[PDB]
Parts: sequence; C-alpha cells; structure tokens
Amino acid sequence: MRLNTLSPAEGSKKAGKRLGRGIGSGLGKTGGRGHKGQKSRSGGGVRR
Amino acid sequence: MYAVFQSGGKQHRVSEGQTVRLEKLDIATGETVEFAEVLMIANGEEVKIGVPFVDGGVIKAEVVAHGRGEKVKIVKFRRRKHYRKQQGHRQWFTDVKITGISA
Amino acid sequence: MKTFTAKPETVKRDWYVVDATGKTLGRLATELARRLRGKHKAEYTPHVDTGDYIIVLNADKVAVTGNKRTDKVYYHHTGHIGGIKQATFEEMIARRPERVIEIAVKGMLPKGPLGRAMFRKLKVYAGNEHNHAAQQPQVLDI
Amino acid sequence: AVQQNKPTRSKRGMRRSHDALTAVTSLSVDKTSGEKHLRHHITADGYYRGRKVIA
Amino acid sequence: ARVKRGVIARARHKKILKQAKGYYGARSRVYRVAFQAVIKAGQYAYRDRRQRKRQFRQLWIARINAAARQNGISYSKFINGLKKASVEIDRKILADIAVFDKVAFTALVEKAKAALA
Amino acid sequence: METIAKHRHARSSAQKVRLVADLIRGKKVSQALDILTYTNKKAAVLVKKVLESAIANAEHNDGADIDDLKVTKIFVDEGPSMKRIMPRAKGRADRILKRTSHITVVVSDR
Amino acid sequence: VTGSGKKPWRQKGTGRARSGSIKSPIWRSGGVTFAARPQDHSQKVNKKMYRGALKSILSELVRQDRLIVVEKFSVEAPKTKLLAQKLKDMALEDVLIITGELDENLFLAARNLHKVDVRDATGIDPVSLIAFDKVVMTADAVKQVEEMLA
RNA sequence: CCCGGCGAGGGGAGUGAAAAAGAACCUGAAACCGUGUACGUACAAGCAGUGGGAGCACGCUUAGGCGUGUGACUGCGUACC
RNA sequence: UGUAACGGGGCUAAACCAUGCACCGAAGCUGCGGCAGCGACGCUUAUGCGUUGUUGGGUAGGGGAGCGUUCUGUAAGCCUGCGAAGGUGUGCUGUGAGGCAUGCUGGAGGUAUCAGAAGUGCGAAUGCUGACAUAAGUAACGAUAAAGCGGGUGAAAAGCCC
Repeated sequence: MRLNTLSPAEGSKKAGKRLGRGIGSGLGKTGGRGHKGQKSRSGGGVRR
Repeated sequence: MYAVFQSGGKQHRVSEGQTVRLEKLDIATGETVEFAEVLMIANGEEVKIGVPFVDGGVIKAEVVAHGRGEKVKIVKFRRRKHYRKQQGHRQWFTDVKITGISA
Repeated sequence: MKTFTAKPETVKRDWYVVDATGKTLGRLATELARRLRGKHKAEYTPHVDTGDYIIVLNADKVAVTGNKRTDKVYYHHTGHIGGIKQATFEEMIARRPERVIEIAVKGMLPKGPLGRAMFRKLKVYAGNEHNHAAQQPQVLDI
Repeated sequence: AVQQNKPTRSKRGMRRSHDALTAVTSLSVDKTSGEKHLRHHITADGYYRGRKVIA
Repeated sequence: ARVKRGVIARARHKKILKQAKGYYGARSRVYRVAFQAVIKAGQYAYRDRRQRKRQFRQLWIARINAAARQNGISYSKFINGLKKASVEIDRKILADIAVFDKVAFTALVEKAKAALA
Repeated sequence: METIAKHRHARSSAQKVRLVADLIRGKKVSQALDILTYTNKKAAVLVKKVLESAIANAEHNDGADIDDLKVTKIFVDEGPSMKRIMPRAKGRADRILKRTSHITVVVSDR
Repeated sequence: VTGSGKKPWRQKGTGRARSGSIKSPIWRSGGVTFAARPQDHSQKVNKKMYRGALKSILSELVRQDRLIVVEKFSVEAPKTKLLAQKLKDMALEDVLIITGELDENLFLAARNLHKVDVRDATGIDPVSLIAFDKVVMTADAVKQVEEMLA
C-alpha cells in the first residue's frame, strides 16, 4: 500500500458543526441557538 | 409552403429546409424522424386545415445536433427571512432540419 | 422560431374622417381609442404606435344621454394656492368644444410617451370643414 | 442643513457644466509694432493704437 | 496555520461585480449595492420567466382577436368554432397565421363559422 | 510623433487646472499659447509652461516645424495630496488636504 | 497583549462605537480571540491495534511482493560506495533494511543515502514500512518480528 | 543635450534583461478621479432592474443571420440587514 | 391642500334581477424535457440496474452530502525562465459552492491524488486600521488701526528694501 492510498472506514469522520458560516450552511447567524434569551448568550444557560 | 405540427408538447410552424430547435428526442445525431401528426399544411393558396392530423401528410426531418441551451439562473430569495438559494439550469434540445413537407 | 414584432418604420397608417354629429360621447371615444391605439390591426404590437390618424368633425354636435349635459362637471387644478376650477358639460361645449372629445379619448389611451404619441394622432375639429384634404381620408362610420 | 444622502457624480458634473471658462474670442494686432494684445489694453511693449506711451 | 483571505475574497467579489455590468452608478462599482442589484435581478428573472409565458399569450390573443374581427367574428366565438371543429392549432400559430398568411386565417375563420352554425 | 511632456506633483488641484486645460484641447499651438497667455489663472501659467516645454521637446528630441503642431491630448489627474492639521474651534481638529496634480500635454503634427 | 486596560473613550456622549479595551480582538494591533497554546496531539493506540496494523502491513508487504528476505546483510567497510554498489547490484533504489542486531558498520555507511534507512528490528514503525518502496529484512530479524508480534 | 527661474518637473541620451525596475524605486488590486471611441439622452415622472424589443455601430460568416456594446418604446416591479 | 365615496375615462347601459352559452384568467391542473428524496418489486443485491407510485414553499431548529483557502505526508516525485504564485480579460463546464483552458502584465516559485489539522470562507457589530469620495471649488482666510505712489531687486512685487 501507499501513503496516498490509505483511507478511513465509511462513517468514521463526521467533520463537525461550524456555527456561523453563512445562510446556505443550515446553521449560521445564531448558529443553532435561536433568538434572544439566556441560552442564546455567550456563557449563558442555567446550571445543573 | 409550410406546416404546423406538434413536436415536443408545443406546435411549430416550419417551412422547407429551415432548422427548428425543439425538445429532446430519442433520435441519434445522424438519423431521420417522421412527424406524421401534422396540424396544418399550407401550399400556395391550397390550405389544408387539419380536423386533427389532416390526411396522409408526413413531415421528414433530420436531427442536426443535441446540445444544451444557455444557462438560466434561478435565484430564490426572501428578504429578512434568512433564506436564499441558487440553482442553474441548462435545457436539452434537438435541432431538426426539415427535409420535406408532404402535401 | 420567435414571434412577430412590428417595426416603427414599416407601419402603414391610414387617415380617417369620423363625424360626431349626434353621437354618444363615450362610445365614439372608445372606438377612437381602439383605432388610435391600434387594437384593430392584425400586426398589433404593444410597444409600437400602429394606430391610424383620425379626423373628428362636428365635435360640438356630440351628445350625451341623461342629465349629463348639465350635470357632468370637469374638474382640473391650476396647481396653485387653492384654485380648483370646474366646468360643466355645456359650458365646455360652448367655450372649447374639441377639448370634450380630447379629454374623453385621452382617458382611454395608455399612459406614458406612447399614449401621448397616439393622442398626437388624433386631429379633432369643431367645424364641418378640415384642412387635411391632402391626406385623402376615408369615411369611418361606426 | 446637511445632505440626506450623497449626490452622484452625475449631479456633480451637471452642476459643474456652467463652471466652464470662456476663452477670449481674439486678440488685436497693433498697427505699428504688430504685437498681440487685449482689446483696449496697452501692449506689453507699451504701444497703444499706434502710439508708444510708456517706456 | 493562519489563512489569509485576500485572493478568495477578491474572487468572490469579482464574481458578483462581473454580473453587475451595465448597471447605473454604484451598482456597477460598489460591491454591496452590486450584490443587492444582482439578487434583485435574479428574483425578477424568475418572476419574469413566468410573466413572459403570460404576456406572450395575451399578445397572441389580442392579435387573433384583431384579425378575426377583420373577418367578422370575435375571438370568443372564433375559438369556440375552432374547438367545436376539433382544431388543435394553438394561439401562437393562429397569431403567426393572423400576421403572415391572411388567406389561411380566412379559411380558419370560415371553418369556425361553419362549426358554430 | 506624440511627444509627451509632464508636470508631475503640480502644486495646484486637478479641478482648478482641468478648468484651464479644457480650453486648449485640439487647438493649434500658437492660438493655444495666446489663450494661455491671456487667461488670468495660475493654472494657465503652469499649463503654458508645460505647453512651451512640449513645443521645445517636439522641436529638439524629434524633428521640426512647430508651425504645423497641434495639441492632441492634454489631461490633468490628481497626485498625492498631503495632509495638514487645521485647528478648528471648540478643541476639535481638522485635516485639510493640500492637493497636487499631474499635468500631461501631448502635442503632435498629425 | 501588551497594553493598558483603560477605556479608549467614554461610554456615552462620543459619536463613536462602544469600546472598552484597545486589546479587543476587533481592534487592530491587539487581538486573537481563540489564541493557541502548545498542545500534545499524540493519541493513544491500543497495543492490539498497533500490532494488528503491523501484521496487516507486513502481510500486504508480502502480498504486494515488496518483502525481500536476505540471510546475511553487512558491509565490510564503512564506505557508502560499497553499500551503493550493493543496492545497485540487488536492483534496489528506495529500501528499508531491517537487521536484528544494529551493527555500526552498516549504520554508518547508510547515513548519507537519501532513500536508504537501516532500522533495527525493534525500531520497526508502520509509516516506514508503507513509505519505503522495498523492505529488505534479515532472516533472524524476520524471526524477531515474528516472536515480538505473533 | 533641450525646456524651465545658474529651479521643481519633464523629453531625448546612456546603464540594465527590463527605467510603465529612476530612488515617491518588486508585483501593483479595489474604491476614487480622468482622456478617447460606440450607443443613448434636452415633453418626459418614482429601489434605476427584469421580460419583450426597433434602431445604430463593430466583428465575422452556409450570405440566412449570429456574436459584442448601447438600448428609444413597453408589461411587471416600494433596496439589504 | 385637489375632483377625491366606480381605480380612471366614460356609461342610461358599460347599472340591477333571472336564465343561457362562449371566452379571458394562477407558479393550480394537463402536455413534453430534465434533477432529486422516499417506498415496494425483480435483476445477481460493484449493496447499482430497471419498473411503477408518490413526494420536492419554508423561519427557528434537527438530519444528510459536498466546495474552497492555508499548512503537513505522498514529495529529493511532478509542473516551472521556450515563463510559477499573483493581477487582469475571454471561452467552456457543474444542481451550487466552484473547476478548467487561454490572451496580456508579472518575473520565481507552485503542487496532483488520497489522507491529516485548522487563526478555514464577512456586508452589516454607532465594528478596528489605512486609503478615497460627499457636501464643494462651498464657508472661511482670525479684530473695521488704513493705506497710496515712485524707484529698486527678481523669472514673477498689493505684501520684501528704500
């Protein structure tokens, strides 16, 4: 085998969610946390 | 000397020898096609108006080319509702060269 | 293949005489608007003036039904302090008789530069004589 | 007393259309020296209408 | 690594500024106004594909009505005659015949006027 | 022969010189010199000096015959404006721009 | 960032935007939001997963005919031209040589050769078995990489 | 060497592979400002576009028209966040 | 503020009531062409071929699949002074982010494929820095103690010298 022929198993990598990268990306501009409120804020959200 | 006929979901009015672009057919780039359903054949003064698909007359046409048309660009936009979308479209054709209007 | 579009040079416009002696104002004006726009020609085109020049004689002899001889008022504003000037039908028939059919046709024409052009087609006269005999206009009865 | 939005280069050139300088029609030629000068002005050489007035 | 983005932003702006050629003023030069103008153009182009299919039909209907009234029949009774004679010539070709071939339109009028009576 | 002559970083504004330079476009260079002589502006002095220098270049650096010359292309375009602080009232500052220009005169016999 | 924690202007009254530091990441010369630290990217591989990948790599090194077993591999001088003539005679260009006992005579005369790296049998590593075009291995080193793995 | 004010700046000359590498000096974008050419525009009203569309000017050619630029007129159409 | 209580012209029907047949009228439905998702069914399930049926507006939000940038391995390989990255035009091409070829400028670097990691994609935050417009050749040129003339010097004198 070669180093430029190796490849992971199908379903190993999920590539993550990049919040805030445009309209067409699904999430983006609020990044999946809705409009205003304590959960929308940086560091916000109620404790356990 | 012209004929009216239904090719690809719409009527055309073609004369002798002229080349008309219409929808995609299952015809090769170098083959023949026969439009036997002809709606209206006018020759000089004798106009044969077709109570449908008049009588006997069959148009002979040769396929010139098969390319795709110019790209239209669909922009779907909604102001202040956080939604836009683009999509291109290129519609296939066949260019047929009318070889003979049968009377 | 594409459609047909008339060109503003190769349109042939005939000249016509209409006599308005004893006719309804609106139905006369409607046929005038029909011919002036070009809704009668087979090569009708919306963006091209394909209408025919119309001479309208006896413009003070046009009639109206009902009480519209005394009751139809013509309002127009001078664009000034508060000057809203009004005139009934009979006083306009007396003073400027041609302007009756002018405003009546001008309301039934399209708006913009083209409607102004096809209103320039219309040549309305109050009298029985006209000076356009050089253009040899046919009689149009309707 | 301030603009509501900026005026275009189009409306700028239209206003500056009347700002154009007008060149003189022509100068005169004196009868003796023959040098150019303005109408009704003495020459740089000091001649005016065939007559030297100033050294 | 640190990604600098001069070339990709310049490519994305040249893409939009190339579609704004022929626009008045800052819609052809300034990027923001160019982008709004280009998306407005795409919206209008969608809408006007639909409106083109409407406007040409109403133009053909007006031309057939004029040429049929030249022959002495209104468009409604003319289309009803052509439908009752089972003639499937559409309004496009009837307008093309109405402008170009007056004797073929005369024969179609005579066919409709036979079929209605 | 095109025979350019330039005055770069000209101590004047591009509009104030452009007003004068739009008077001698296409003129035969004797009448252009007489126009720039009898125009009462500082841009006329600058543009007249560049026109005289262009005449000199067209006589020397190439062949001859200033009696057949004509001003083909004269244009002024702005140069590097230098920034100076002008103190306005109530303590605030203001940056006035001393604007320069580039005056290019292109005179040929053609 | 080197700077002071003083508000650059007021909170109200000034026409400008609100700001509370010149070390703000929106500002120029003062910055990075999510700045980086030195981090250990090394990730744990299970011993059975390492040895399973090694057995898979050796099996495919056989099955792609890139495994060469030579009983004795040594050079009798520390000259590199002798090793270069030896690999020229064996039709070998880019090789990994695995010897079960690290002799310095072979290790010194393989240093200046670019494509040729000579490993001990304990120093076998999987990207070196993939990355090299041919692997030659001593017979007792084959026995060694056997008795280590399986 | 020439213009210029025993200037500034420029045009030749010469170096250099290159001087639109001339010291404001590699590349040299966009905004911004000009000059020249093609078309449009001084009786026509408004998110300045879009669908149709004549004319004019350029290229070319199966001599039928296309391609490029502008685009009178005309339906529709009250920017983005 | 101006008709200003048909949208307007105008209408004694071009109004109202009843009946009747035409026609117009949407992105609805149908015709032809193309793309995709889902479900059944057989091909021998490169878990893709086909046949049918149905679905395909979308905010917050959930799920799925891709593009591009910079960097590491492949890569002391490949392209490159008979011309790289960059910049700027043109033409093809994909459902799209994009891709490819090429003319001009530039004058030395670029990097396939398959993997890996992110300072990974801006129009907005009275965002930060630089540049340049706009008002605009507009206001103003800073005490209403005041200047005029002759000669000089200079390329140039209302302002300098006498």
